[PDB]
Amino acid sequence: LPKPGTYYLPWEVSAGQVPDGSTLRTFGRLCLYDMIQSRVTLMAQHGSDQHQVLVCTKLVEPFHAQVGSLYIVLGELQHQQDRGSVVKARVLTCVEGMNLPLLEQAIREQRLYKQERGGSQ
Amino acid sequence: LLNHLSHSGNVGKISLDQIDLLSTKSFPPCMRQLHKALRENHHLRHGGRMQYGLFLKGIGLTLEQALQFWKQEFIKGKMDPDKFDKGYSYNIRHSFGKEGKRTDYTPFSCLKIILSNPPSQGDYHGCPFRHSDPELLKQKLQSYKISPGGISQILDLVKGTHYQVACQKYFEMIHNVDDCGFSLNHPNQFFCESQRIL
Amino acid sequence: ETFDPTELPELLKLYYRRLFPYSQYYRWLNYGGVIKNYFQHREFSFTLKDDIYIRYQSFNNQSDLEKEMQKMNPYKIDIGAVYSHRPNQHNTVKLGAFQAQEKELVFDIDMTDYDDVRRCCSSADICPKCWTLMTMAIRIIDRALKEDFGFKHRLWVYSGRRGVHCWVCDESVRKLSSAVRSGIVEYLSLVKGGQDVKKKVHLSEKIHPFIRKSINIIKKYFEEYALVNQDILENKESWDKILALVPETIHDELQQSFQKSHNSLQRWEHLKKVASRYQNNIKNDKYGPWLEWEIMLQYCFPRLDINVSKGINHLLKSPFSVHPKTGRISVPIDLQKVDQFDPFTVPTISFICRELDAISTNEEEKEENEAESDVKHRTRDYKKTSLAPYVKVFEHFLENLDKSRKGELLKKSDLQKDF
Amino acid sequence: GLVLDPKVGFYDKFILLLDFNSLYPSIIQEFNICFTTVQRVASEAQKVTEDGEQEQIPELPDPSLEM
DNA sequence: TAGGGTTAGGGTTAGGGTTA
Repeated sequence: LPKPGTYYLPWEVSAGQVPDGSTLRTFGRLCLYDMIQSRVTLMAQHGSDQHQVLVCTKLVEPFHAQVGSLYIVLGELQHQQDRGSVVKARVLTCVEGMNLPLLEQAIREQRLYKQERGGSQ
Repeated sequence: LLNHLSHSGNVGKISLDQIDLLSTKSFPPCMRQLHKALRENHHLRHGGRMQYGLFLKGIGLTLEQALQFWKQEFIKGKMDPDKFDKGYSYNIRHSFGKEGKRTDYTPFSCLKIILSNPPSQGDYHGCPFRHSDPELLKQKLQSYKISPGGISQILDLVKGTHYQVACQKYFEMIHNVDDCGFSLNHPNQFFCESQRIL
Repeated sequence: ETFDPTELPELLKLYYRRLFPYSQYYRWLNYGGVIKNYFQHREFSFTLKDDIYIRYQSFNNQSDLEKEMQKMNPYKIDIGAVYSHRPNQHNTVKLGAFQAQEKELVFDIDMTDYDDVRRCCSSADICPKCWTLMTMAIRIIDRALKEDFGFKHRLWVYSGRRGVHCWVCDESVRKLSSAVRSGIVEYLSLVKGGQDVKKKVHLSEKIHPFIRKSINIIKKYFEEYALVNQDILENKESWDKILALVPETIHDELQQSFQKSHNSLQRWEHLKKVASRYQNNIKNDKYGPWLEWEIMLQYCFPRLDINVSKGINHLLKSPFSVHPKTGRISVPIDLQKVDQFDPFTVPTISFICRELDAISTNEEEKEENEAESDVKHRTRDYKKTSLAPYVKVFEHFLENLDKSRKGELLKKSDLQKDF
Repeated sequence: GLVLDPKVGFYDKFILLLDFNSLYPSIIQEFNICFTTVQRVASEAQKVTEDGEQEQIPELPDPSLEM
């Protein structure tokens, strides 16, 4: 059995605020599909800032690509020497039309409740 | 167009005692030697064992019938029933895809068997037309009462590396049919045509 | 003392607790961690009591491996191939994307595959006289690998009962496909044919350099062993089955010569003279001009099995195992002292356990009041045992591999202009 | 319960039919079948673990034992 | 003389340790 997948907004993982080898699930919008090297570069906006996450895909071929669309990625993170941070994909589904603010508020509320229950112990 | 380019053995149940007569009648040469060795020594190694099991599965033998057949022919080999259940029936269960991954396996083709792993000492798998001595092949043909003209034709076909044509000639001689009329590619074809003749 | 199957499990637990060389074993498997998680993606297959078969047991780290080994206490240890994902989570990835990637090239030699030729023992029995068979087989295969292909690192392991295994562990070989390994095994195989075939060699006038080297390095051993020890040409049925290997044109003459002769030496000399006479008098014969050479190869060459090397996900016994029939521990065989390797002198599990008891007896008055961890205690434990030469040979091989890694990284530094 | 398979045939003449009385009670009386007089140390047919097709039926209790 | 019919209802158990 594997470890569970905790949610993480793109900008935190972009800054490397998670330990190496952790399992995380995040979101973003695809920007490029490097065919030969099996690499995916998705992007997510934050005000005037744009953040990039590198996704290895060696475990989900065959895989259709939808340029300029949202995605959900779940897997493990490995801190490479030069490439930086890349997530090893285990499941990679596509969702469209789902509004970000509801999701962001949802994880914020869940984190708040978890911390509140953590105040008794 | 892609669909067009993309390309585009279930005989009824049989008993457990007619196998000897069918073998003396319906087994092609590429497996008659294996059957004879199994009936003589009551023991066989992996290469012959999977081939024989796949063939018997492909000619209408149930899981229970095959289990009884294997347990009988291996009790004749002086084993222990507990050891049989632990090893041999245990292997046979996944040989038919009863449990485990259950990926059901199709029987080996004639071409694959002829071009399979070359048998060594202590092994009998493989068609005699490819992996047997000419003198032993002639002796075994004479044991099947093959006419001298048929023997010469079989030898010439073997020299020409036309093993399938030699199998066709053997089928025609044993079944007393002037022409087989069907190209041989798989032992299931041979057995089904023999059953149709019967 | 005679090994008994009713006393093994406690000795096995003690061995796994104390003497198993975990440090060196991990050092070999880890390969220095040049590739991320190379060791973490290995497949293991134990075999617990009551002959229950399990597999796909990865290990996160060396300490976890030690703990699981101590808890589980299995019988047989095996090594698989390296996959793209952790084997213990093989059901967590889509089917078809979990494929074997690399494994070490191996060969196997079965002593029992020579029954029709050998006569010293019967079935599963061994004698010191027949050990020369696998000795010369080892020499032939090792020389061929070292010279023809130039593979650097080799490690020979004695299985324990009747076999010896080859563990090629170089770098540019682990990445080979199945076809290349099949070609290797085909090129290294000469004894061809099934049960129905009598003659195992069909050689033309031309002789390959490999065959020439083999026949040159095989003469110095064939004479003594074959003529004196086994005495192939002793009885009537002996030369009766011998003459099946030669054309019938001289069968009666050779039979009469054998009848006249008294010992196998005279019969062999007469066979040599007759063969030499026939070579000068060759008249429309499909047979090769090397009757003596081909019979020596037929009764003397080793026999491999293509199935154990063709597969890439196949399994084979790991070294330092414990055979459940004789208790002899599988140990490496020194390359420079192969001729002085008696199979019967290899230490057994019962003898090594009594040695451990005597070691504790000595420790009762030699080593006292030590506040060390289990690492140093077990280090001195297997130092004091009879396995010291074997672990020393293993360490020397590991040092050779480490020196090779140092050389390759220095070459990479030279190429990359990083000094 | 065992079904008998005697010589197979058809006979249209007189057939005489008989039946024993209290077969199991007679067996118990003759051989002294009781919990306090029967031990379970054998290897006959019934009570053994699944190790093969052989198990344990208790043998005949000794008639010389206490009734 | 004022609601219909009013009825209590499914409420167990199933087995890892496997390859061509």
